Amino acid sequence: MAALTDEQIREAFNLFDADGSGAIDAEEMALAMKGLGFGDLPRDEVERTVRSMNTNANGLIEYGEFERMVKSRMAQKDSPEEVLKAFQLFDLDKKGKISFANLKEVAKLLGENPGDDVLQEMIAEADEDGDGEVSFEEFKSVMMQMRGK
Repeated sequence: MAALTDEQIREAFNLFDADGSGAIDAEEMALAMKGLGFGDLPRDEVERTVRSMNTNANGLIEYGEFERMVKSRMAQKDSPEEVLKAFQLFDLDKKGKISFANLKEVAKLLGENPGDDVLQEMIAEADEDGDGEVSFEEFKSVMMQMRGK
């Protein structure tokens, strides 16, 4: 019915819009994040997010493209338990050795159209585990570490 992600994006857009302005700039986004003291991302994440959402650098951000983008990147990510069970079923064991190609095919087969940046970045991170290998164990571990810390 409803996923946590939905509530997250909903509250976010609600706060940003709360300003009562026709549009929200980067300065406002940073100020809000700081005030809440939660969800503090790096500068690179801010510039990247703005670039993706705002295709045309005109010093303004659209609400439609903003929510649309956020939902796109969020669509790729899923709950911790959901992903856990999914992997367990896909593989009873934990070899952590799977060709990136196979993973891509499976993703596209699911009907998901994530951002290219998420694909290259994902493989890059998982690749750190070894040399040309994709270990889901690494990703999962990272997610858990973040949730806790």
